[PDB]
Amino acid sequence: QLNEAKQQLLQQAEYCTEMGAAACTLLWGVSSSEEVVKAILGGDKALKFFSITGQTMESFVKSLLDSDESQFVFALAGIVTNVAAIACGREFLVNSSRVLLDTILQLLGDLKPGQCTKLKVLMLMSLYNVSINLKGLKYISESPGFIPLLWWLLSDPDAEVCLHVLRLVQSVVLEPEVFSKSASEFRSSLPLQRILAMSKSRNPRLQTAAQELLEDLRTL
Amino acid sequence: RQQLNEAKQQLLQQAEYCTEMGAAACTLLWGVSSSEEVVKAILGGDKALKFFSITGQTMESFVKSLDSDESQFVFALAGIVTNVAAIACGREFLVNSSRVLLDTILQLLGDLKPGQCTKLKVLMLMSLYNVSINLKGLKYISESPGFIPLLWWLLSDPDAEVCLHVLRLVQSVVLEPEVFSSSLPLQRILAMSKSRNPRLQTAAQELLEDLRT
Amino acid sequence: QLNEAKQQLLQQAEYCTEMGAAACTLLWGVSSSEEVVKAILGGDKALKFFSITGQTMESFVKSLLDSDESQFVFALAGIVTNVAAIACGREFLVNSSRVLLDTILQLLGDLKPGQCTKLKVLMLMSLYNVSINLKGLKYISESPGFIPLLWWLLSDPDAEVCLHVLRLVQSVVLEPEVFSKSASEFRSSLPLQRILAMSKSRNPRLQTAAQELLEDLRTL
Amino acid sequence: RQQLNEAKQQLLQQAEYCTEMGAAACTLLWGVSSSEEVVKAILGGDKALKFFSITGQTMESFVKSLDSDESQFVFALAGIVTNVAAIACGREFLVNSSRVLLDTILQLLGDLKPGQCTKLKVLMLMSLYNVSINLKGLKYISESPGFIPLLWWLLSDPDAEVCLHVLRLVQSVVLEPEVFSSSLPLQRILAMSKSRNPRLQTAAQELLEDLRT
Amino acid sequence: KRNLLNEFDRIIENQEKSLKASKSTPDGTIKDRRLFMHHVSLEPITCVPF
Amino acid sequence: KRNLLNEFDRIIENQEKSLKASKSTPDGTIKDRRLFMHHVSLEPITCVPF
Amino acid sequence: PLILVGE
Amino acid sequence: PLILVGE
Repeated sequence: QLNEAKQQLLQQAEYCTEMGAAACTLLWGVSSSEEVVKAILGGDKALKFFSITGQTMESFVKSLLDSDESQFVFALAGIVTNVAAIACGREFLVNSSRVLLDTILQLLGDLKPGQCTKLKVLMLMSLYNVSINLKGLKYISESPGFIPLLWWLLSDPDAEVCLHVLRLVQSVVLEPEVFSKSASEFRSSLPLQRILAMSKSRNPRLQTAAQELLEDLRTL
Repeated sequence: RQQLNEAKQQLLQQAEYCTEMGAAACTLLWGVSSSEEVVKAILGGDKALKFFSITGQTMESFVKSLDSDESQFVFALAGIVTNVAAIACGREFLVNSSRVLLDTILQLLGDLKPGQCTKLKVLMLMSLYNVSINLKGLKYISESPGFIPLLWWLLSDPDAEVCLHVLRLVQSVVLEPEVFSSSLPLQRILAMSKSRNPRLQTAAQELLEDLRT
Repeated sequence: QLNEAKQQLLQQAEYCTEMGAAACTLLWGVSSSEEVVKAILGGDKALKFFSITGQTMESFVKSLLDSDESQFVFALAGIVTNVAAIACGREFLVNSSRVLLDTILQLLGDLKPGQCTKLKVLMLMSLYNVSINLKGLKYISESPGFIPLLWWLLSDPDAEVCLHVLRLVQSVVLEPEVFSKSASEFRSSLPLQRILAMSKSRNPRLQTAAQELLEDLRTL
Repeated sequence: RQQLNEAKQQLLQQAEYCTEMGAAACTLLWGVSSSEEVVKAILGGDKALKFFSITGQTMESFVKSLDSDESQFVFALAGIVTNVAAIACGREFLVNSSRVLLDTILQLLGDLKPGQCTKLKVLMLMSLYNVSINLKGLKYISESPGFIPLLWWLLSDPDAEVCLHVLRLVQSVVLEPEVFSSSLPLQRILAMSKSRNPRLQTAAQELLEDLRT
Repeated sequence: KRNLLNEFDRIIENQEKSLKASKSTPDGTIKDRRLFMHHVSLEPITCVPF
Repeated sequence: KRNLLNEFDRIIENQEKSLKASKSTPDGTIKDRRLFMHHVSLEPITCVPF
Repeated sequence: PLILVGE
Repeated sequence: PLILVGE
């Protein structure tokens, strides 16, 4: 009996991730539309969706993925990103889905450098989008361990992860008011050595990102 | 047996978490699928085939069991199918590629007894009418085994909305040169021909014109 | 100094009602669109608007109106009606604006028969629309004094007010589950004498409304 | 004097309740006014004339005083004007019927010193560009007293977004055969011609082409 | 139509009796009352000013 | 245009230098950061799957 | 102010 | 699964 119970437990999970991957990929596909995002935000169904979204990403990252589960979480991370790309979407996420923003910040710290590189980029993109909203920048940069998270993520050798970290950093340093205490002290908390090292990188896009970020830092 | 009851509860907790994500994700699809551009975009993805295949599976799975999260899940699936089928390329897609889904819809319309999931029966009836706007769609449905018997058994249903959409499905078939083979409950069609719902009586009266010509 | 203070207090009110009448009439004009309603519900700005809407209707009814203030409250009542005409709008109002629904019920009881006939019709229309939503029917018909309110409103000799009361009654009696205790007892709480009297009225629309409502009552 | 301080507080409470309804109602108009059909419907009502007249009043009223409810109120008005002016019939309407509003916008762009209500200055600059797409609109603005001096004083503003939209307004005028009467801060236009905002430098470089031809 | 390459929707020979598809929404199926009964159909009401 | 009866929008003789109106939204003016600064413009990012 | 009541 | 990043 035990074996029969475990057997269809596995059978229930593979169906669930299959449905999840199919439904959410369709949603991710159409979420690039502003009108689709506005429609999604309509109702309390947005709340329940983003709630269960954070749980699934968390539940899957903790299991460390097959091409089914991985496509599922990619879609979830892609939807959040595209919602956050719309002004009212990032405004909705910081007012109504701070738990999900916390989960995203947490999960970026659980993933060791080199695992789920594409999931990190997607999550980093959503954070960047949220940081365009003024409350969103405040909540993110006030999150405990936010700056340490940047160092942790910059230890990934993948250039695309590093490009998107520097994008997030670029966003945060352009706001001096939220700066932790002294502006010069906040600069010293940033991974300057890693940024300067990347300002001499083979990757052209990453080299320019780090080099421009270096300019902003020197002129404060 | 010292690891069994715990594993059984974990089975139930997964099922709850599963239909909770299903209801949430598909209700959102249900909502945006009212747009024609969205339906096109959905069908242009590789997951479209996979989505509608498992749609019919989970639809048939649940009806063989009504809960709220589960009811919202299945309604959302039937609602998505209905809205996709309302688009020309949508019903083309379903008859070219998801006929197993169509068979399931025809099947479940027979397994539901009059009164249970009337809301689901109404959506499915709407979806069959929508794909029947498509020539291949009209052909595949009307040639389903026991299709015409099912329509009269569906007219036995006491719900006025079920009956409205059975009368529209029948009206769609009659509007095309088709095989005829006398079982018309001309009572229940005439019984509904004089009603104070001015869409039901209109659906029977307009249908009665065709049943003569 | 006193007179100067009172003078521009009056001058501030007339500007306020002028802006209110202009802005809200434009909103009432476009609120017949489903896409406009969905757009309005977008955000927390819907919440603050419907909150201040109930306050203004209440504040103006208590003052008992010139063609400015009256057009202002008509627009507010018209917007609520048209929001409630959309399924997600009536769902939003019962989940997020029960205070406004209370105000509307209260204000229908403050207006004596024959004052603000058009405001009553608009408010009655919104209640009818809300009663199409299942939670909306429950909240309305469970409101204390709801049935007495129907009697009170049916004492208005205006035929259009009475037509719209009977519309609301038609809606409520078609749901036996929410019926107060016994269905036959609930029928006895309705203004049967007034309905039967209206089933013999000169007004053709009102005569048919009462006559059809009479049929529904006899067959329970 | 035994009825004065109480009346004064009631004055303040009304003002708060007023700009609270104003911010709420006009933010909703601001949002839906992005649709072209909505702008048409708005202009087809009798209140359109009355709405835009009092728009310019309350706009000028507040700037002669920055609060949050009040800031949202005035932004919403300027945002509505901007979105109406983006529609062909909208800018036609404003130049035919609400030129006092246009004069107020031109005036307040001069009364705001560089740094206060920069967000409001940006919206108003956007609205003047939009109505200048209309021939009558271009004429009435450019012939405003002190218009060309205002543009260079607006280029003194240190904000890059203000400057972007001053350069687009100037670009709109230069794109039509017009009176010329040498005050071009070719420094600040050339100073902005080499920038790392790739829309600002592009707005000056494209403008410099026209200033030669 | 004439050539059955892409267009497979049926064409009706009578203008009055057109085929018309119906859509659905989550609210309205889930949150609304089923008001399409045998003797009446209750539907929302809308008001526009002049 | 040719006849100045209803159409008063200016026509530009160069295809490249068209007049293009800009709209605004409440969120984005009110809730977003002013990220159009002198050395960079920060704008949202969108991702579509294949 | 008059009111058109389209259902 | 590949990802197109249109800004």
